[PDB]
Amino acid sequence: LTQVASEHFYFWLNSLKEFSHAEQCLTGLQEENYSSALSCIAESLKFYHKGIASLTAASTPLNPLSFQCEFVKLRIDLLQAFSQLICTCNSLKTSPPPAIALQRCGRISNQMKQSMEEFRSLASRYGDLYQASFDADSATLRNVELQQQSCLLISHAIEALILDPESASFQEYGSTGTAHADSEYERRMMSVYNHVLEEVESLNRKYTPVSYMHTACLCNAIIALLKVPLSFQRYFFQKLQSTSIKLALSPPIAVQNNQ
Amino acid sequence: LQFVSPFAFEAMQKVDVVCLASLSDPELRLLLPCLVRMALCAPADQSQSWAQDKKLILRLLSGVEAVNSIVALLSVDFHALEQDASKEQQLRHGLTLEFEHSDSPRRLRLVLSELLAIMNKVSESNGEFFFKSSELFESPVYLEEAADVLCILQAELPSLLPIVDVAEALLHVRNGAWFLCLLVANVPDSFNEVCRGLIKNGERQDEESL
Amino acid sequence: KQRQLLGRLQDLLLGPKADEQTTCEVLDYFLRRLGSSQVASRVLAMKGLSLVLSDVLQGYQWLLRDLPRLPLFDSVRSTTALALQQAIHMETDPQTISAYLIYLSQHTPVEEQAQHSDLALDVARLVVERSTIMSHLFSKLSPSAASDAVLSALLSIFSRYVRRMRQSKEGEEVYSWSESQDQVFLRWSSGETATMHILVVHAMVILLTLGPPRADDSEFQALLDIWFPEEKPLPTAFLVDTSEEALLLPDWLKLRMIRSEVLRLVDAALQDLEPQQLLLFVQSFGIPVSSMSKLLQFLDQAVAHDPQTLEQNIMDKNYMAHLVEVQHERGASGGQTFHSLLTASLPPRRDS
Repeated sequence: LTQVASEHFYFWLNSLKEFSHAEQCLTGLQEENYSSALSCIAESLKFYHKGIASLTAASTPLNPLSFQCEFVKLRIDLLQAFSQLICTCNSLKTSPPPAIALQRCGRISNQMKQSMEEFRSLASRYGDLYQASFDADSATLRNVELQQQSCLLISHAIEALILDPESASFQEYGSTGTAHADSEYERRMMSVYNHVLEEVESLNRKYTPVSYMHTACLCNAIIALLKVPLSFQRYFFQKLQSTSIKLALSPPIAVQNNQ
Repeated sequence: LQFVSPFAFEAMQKVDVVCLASLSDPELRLLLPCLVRMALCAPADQSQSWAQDKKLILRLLSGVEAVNSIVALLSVDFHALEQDASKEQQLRHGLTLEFEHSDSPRRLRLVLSELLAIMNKVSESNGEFFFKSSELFESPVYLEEAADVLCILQAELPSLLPIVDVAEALLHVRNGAWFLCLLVANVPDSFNEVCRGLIKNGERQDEESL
Repeated sequence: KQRQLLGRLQDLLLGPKADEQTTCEVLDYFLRRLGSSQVASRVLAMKGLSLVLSDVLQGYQWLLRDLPRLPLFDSVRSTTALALQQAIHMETDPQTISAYLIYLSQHTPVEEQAQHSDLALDVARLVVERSTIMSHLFSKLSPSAASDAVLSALLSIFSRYVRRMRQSKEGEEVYSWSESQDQVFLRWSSGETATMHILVVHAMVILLTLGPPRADDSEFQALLDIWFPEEKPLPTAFLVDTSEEALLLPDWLKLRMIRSEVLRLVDAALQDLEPQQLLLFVQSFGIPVSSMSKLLQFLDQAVAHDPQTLEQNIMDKNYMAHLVEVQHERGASGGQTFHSLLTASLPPRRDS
């Protein structure tokens, strides 16, 4: 940090340092411990927020860090979604069903609806980032696709376990594991995807819709996804094939309605 | 005047009971409704680990007397209260002395009616800083501590009241920030949704308005 | 304008010019607002009274020293006592309640039996009906000198009340068209007699449950020995209207008095307890560990004596089994036989 001389470069290096610290916080996860998992997620959210403040301070008209800002925002939102989902899994035992009362666990049902909505929106925003990142290389696109696939995996797990296991006529049985992965991170992500998918199928009908096993498997999937470290790619640091559109036109303006 | 410590809220978010046992008595009193609702109710999880945790919770909260009043508040049938609240809401479309002299169901009825009235007043209006629409939240615990516990129970059992609208209503209460804090503490998963609901009102600083 | 008028009135009242008519009218023009349900009205009335009037409890000397030192104090003392007795149930601040209690203790119209009975009745309503304020006045979290002072004052009031009732002779005209049907004739084991209000009895026993005051305990011990002698039958009262067994110790009061740390109270209460009441009591919370152990011991004795009826009275043995298990985990002694009976209809279940 001391060697640098400019402002935006200093903020960029500081933001990278904070993101690295936040991800090193993610490495403290251990299997089946959910309290420590939520603690680590919260600490990483703190470091990510500091990092994104520094990063959005680094943006300038020359080379505005658009992809980095959006990618970090989506990472923060995904981690926040995981934190809220862990909070709901804890709320299953923290907020017992009302004596008035699969609508028995009304609060849990509504919270899972909100979680599904949030993860669907996150997947849509990751797709929007994918479409916007036209300049990016193949590796960056595959990484963003993996993030979107993680979001869709959590959403589908929520759906199958809670909202409608009857509607879960999934044909996931196939040659998914035989895919040629081009990176260690991608291969680990696909492996955890396959493991979570086969875990969901075994619990499709074996328990009541708001069983403790559903939340257990769900948060196990969350900590399993978060166990592997986030990997950045080329377009985060080095941008190539920079193409834009001037988009001139022929125009505070008014015109006759007849014409 | 006291506020729930951050350690206690983190403990309830993490649902670990040993540190809850290690927690001090006033914080336990603050968080008492959720703890009472935890044990002596349906198992929900039906897991032996949660059974041991419930055993520890029951051991923890046995050493205080207010839980007797809380269980008395829980024993009241909520079907009649649900019908009364719905009928009052459809029809619409001293308080502390009565509070002291009322039993559990009448307490629930009167405070729920007041909360529904304040919610409707806030929703109908444009949120033009309704300073104080009630005077049943005074310093003595008869209007402050038992009232807050009862409000937590009301937010729990008749779930028709969403946490966000209750949160919006509580802002207009004279001493409503404390009620909001303890209510969010008793429902740990609700933090970000109530924050989202509150943040969506007021663009600028309102010229430092009340 | 208002301040100058108030200052002129101050001179017109504090000096010798004060007389019965002016003082009574001025006081009545503000005393009526004390009983008003409006909190602001009573606050303004009390503040105006303090303005007109003017180390331990230095901020309350206006009621202890200034207000009694009035030439016309005796004339309006009954009116002041009545006004405070009406406003004691309306007003809510614990410290103001403490000040009112101390003033009533010092400035009671003791000479008239009716006024003493009415004051005792109102204090009993405070003790019984108002529980949260009672919790504030004797908060175990932060015991204070004021709490001990008001506890001693209440003990003194009740002790002098029972002492005055002891002086009552047999065959007097006390038996008349009593305005309350709750009046009950109390007869002690040692042959003493008195007529009392059951609410005042409840208040007296509740005051004992709070424990001994740190400064003085002679009044507390005297009242305790009068009401609960050792190895002797306790006093019993019979309803004058029907001569039936008066419920001097209802279930809620018994449950409250188990919570008290005094061993004599809990030992006296536990005697001759039915299985349903025993189950209801052990279901409750907030009971100390030693008292819990005594509850379990009495449960064991009941199981050894009449086990067959205990089975029929239990709504759900699962909750009771869990409760005795967690109490044993807490370290409470006894209940092993009761736990064994509960586990009889609880065969082994699936492990994990």
